[PDB]
Amino acid sequence: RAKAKTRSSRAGLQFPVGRVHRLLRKGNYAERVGAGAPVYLAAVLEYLTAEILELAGNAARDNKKTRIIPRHLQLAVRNDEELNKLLGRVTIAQGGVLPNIQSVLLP
Amino acid sequence: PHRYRPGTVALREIRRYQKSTELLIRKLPFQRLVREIAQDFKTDLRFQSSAVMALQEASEAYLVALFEDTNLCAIHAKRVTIMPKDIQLARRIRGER
Amino acid sequence: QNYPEEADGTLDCISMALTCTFNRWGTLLAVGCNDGRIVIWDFLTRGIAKIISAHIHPVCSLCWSRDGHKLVSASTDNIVSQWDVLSGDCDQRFRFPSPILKVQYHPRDQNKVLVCPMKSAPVMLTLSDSKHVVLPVDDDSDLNVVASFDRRGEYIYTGNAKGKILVLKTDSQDLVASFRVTTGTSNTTAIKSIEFARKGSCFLINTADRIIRVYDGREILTCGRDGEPEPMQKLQDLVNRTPWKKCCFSGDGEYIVAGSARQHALYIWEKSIGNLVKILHGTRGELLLDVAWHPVRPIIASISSGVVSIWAQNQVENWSAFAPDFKELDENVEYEERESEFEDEEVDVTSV
Amino acid sequence: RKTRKESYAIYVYKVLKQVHPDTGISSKAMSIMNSFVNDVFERIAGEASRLAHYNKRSTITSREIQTAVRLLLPGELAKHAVSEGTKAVTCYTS
Amino acid sequence: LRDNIQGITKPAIRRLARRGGVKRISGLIYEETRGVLKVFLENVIRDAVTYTEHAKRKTVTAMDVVYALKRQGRTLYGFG
Amino acid sequence: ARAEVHLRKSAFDMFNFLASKHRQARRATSMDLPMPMRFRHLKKTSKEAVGVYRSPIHGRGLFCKRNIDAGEMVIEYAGNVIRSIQTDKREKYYDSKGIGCYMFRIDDSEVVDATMHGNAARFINHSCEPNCYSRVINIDGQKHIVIFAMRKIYRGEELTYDYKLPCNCGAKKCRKFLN
Ligand SMILES: Nc1ncnc2c1ncn2[C@@H]1O[C@H](CSCC[C@H](N)C(=O)O)[C@@H](O)[C@H]1O
Ligand SMILES: [Zn+2]
Repeated sequence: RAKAKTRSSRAGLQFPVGRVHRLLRKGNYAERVGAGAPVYLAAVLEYLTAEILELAGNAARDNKKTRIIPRHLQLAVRNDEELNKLLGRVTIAQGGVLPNIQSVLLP
Repeated sequence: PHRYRPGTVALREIRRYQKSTELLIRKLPFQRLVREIAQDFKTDLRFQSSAVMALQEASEAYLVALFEDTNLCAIHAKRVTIMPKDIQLARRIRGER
Repeated sequence: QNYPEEADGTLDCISMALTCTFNRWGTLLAVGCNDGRIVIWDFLTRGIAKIISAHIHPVCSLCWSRDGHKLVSASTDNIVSQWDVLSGDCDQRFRFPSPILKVQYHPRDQNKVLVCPMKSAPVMLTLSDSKHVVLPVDDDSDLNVVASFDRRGEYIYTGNAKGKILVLKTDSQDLVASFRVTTGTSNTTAIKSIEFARKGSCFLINTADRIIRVYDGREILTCGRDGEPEPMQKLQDLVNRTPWKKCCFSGDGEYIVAGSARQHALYIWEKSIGNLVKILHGTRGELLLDVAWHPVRPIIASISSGVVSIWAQNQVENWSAFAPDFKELDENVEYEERESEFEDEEVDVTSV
Repeated sequence: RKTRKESYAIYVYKVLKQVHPDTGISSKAMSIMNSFVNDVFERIAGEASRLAHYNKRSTITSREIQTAVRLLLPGELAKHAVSEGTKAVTCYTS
Repeated sequence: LRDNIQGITKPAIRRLARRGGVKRISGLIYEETRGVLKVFLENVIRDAVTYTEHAKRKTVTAMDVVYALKRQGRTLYGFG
Repeated sequence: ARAEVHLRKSAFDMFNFLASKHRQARRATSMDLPMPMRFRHLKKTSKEAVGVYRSPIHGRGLFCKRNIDAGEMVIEYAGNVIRSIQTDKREKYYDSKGIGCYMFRIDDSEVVDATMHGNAARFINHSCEPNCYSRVINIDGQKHIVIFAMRKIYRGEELTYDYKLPCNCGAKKCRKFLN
């Protein structure tokens, strides 16, 4: 009967907590799902999303652009060391490669 | 007086060690190595015996497969002697470094 | 600056440290050891100042006096001695029941010491002679009571193993204010330790349901006897659930540190907002013993397996202390300097 | 009238307008970000389920999620993800 | 402790190389192999100790080693 | 020792940086990326790339601590963005003060001052067979001065370039007149 406050606002997040809790309940992982588990997991997913969009926006600024296309995601992931170890066996579509010519091939 | 031409004892040791199934590392030095490089993760751990035996099995199998691929790299370079850049080529094509 | 961040060395000089405390100005550190030795360091010079052999059995309690010239301890041998920092001689010694928890001077007078025995009642003593006043306990059933003076020295807060806090007047034993802590729904919880700030009226209660409650020292005086106050701030950990071991306040009473009894970490909160601000990890498999805080400067002294660590801000330097006429910039700065391009004060020098 | 499709477009757009206030995003990059969020969710959820099965429990708590993050992310990235999750749970309780 | 990477001696690397099928070996293979083995063992020991800490124990059992190796992508039959 | 009053009591120097010790791809500045992708990572790398020590050649010099590769960025020369007539007042002023000239011009309009304000790109000596050079690049409308490299440079080797009077360079292709 009070005013409804969503669980994302109560924790200070941007990703939803109710949707993550539903997808854990309806996903055949365990029988019972605790209270703090979707809050922890939505915090982790928001951190990784912000960490990749920072570098992608920086590359998009350096190419004299406004929007972000898959080339900037490719450069952002492949230049960082730990994002490259996380996304190691992953193909990003319309991404291309990094410039790399071996030393013994140029005169 | 009697000496074998160099290569003969190498070939028959290849046959002798590919025929048997045993552990090829001494196990008290390996146990000390495991406890030492586990000491930097949690102080005063307490291993079982089958845990150290499982680690020794896995490590021996890894090194034998790495030496087979290293030997193929060295034969590809038209040599016989194995050099460490062959190890580097094998571990970089495989996807480890 | 503010609350510390970096690990910054250690003091691996004398083994088997057990407890620690600072004086009012934070220039000394007294630490009892495993064989009756009290080693005092310095933070002005970062060196050992004085080592005094106390006893043969270990020391589990220490307290500085107000002037800083007298120590007091409570070893396993039921020995409470008013020591000296100059001579280093035991003066007073008389036996108690065999476990003793805590000793504490009066915060204005070096005559009154408040000894808390384990299986007894609080006993307020004098040092001009051998008087002792056994303070009253309400329940008289469990005999597990912790107590301490407040900041100024006007009252003594007492707590039992049933969650009933009492307020006794410091000299006439006036049971004037009391409350029972609202723990969950119906069950009551124990009281582990009571600590007080250095500036203001706030204090903290370390209960046994692993929740730390931050009260206000004036709401109790407002509510009077058998009132029901509620805490200003409730601080806990719910991931690891973290049963706590030791807590104290910051320099001006702004931040709270709380060491853990399971994992060797240190958690720091704000008092005003109330959010977690930093966790300070360390050696993974040790065990925590004591937590200190330097009263005017951000230094924490954590004892764990005889090793005292000091988290001290990681001073990194620059130029322009050598060449004051130069400004080491980072990127280009454009300007022109000027819009026109070309007494008898006698001050005491020996005033302290 | 069509059947609804749940996604993560609006939330990624919120995070982007926090971190770069004058930057947009195209359609294909939003599809790549949606696939990335689903992938990382399924890895961490599967590992936490397997831990709860190994220790003979019936409950996924936040401690299993913490151990799965610690097993699955490399180094300093795990060191910061643990901090973000603990801070959000602490702000949620009070 | 500073030794025990020296305890992996230099007839032992020779015997592993001959089970691998190698006829003639250089003299830098020894230090290169010691580095390879130390990196592999660190990556396995770290995950085994993580499983042990989550189970709230103090001993590393054989199943924690098996689960660590199974995460690496290297299954091991005979110890479960 | 308290009595032998001797000479060598004054040197008239701004920096007492001459010390007793004087202990003289993957990275983004070495990749083939466009220019603002390299310029952003430049200032984070240059703190650990090089340093200043006691040069045997002339006073002080720039000495690396890590293997600079071929054709990459090393450091930016950045100070006061002054105009090319305050340079004349400062040349006469530090002619009266005895302090040398630190004046790179970006183009034929404005000059960068490195006397009162700047970074560690002052302490780079002159030579005749160098291993570094310079360009002027464009990062968001503004212009900058980047010291590149010419070949792979080993840990300890001094960095020099052509500035464009007898010099202590001593190289075989010397000119002995630096104007
Ligand atoms: N290789 C060289 N030999 C002789 N003089 C040099 C030189 N390189 C630079 N100089 C002179 O030194 C000035 C550069 S500043 C020299 C380094 C630093 N100021 C120091 O001595 O501690 C310039 O005016 C130039 O005339
Ligand atoms: Zn010259």
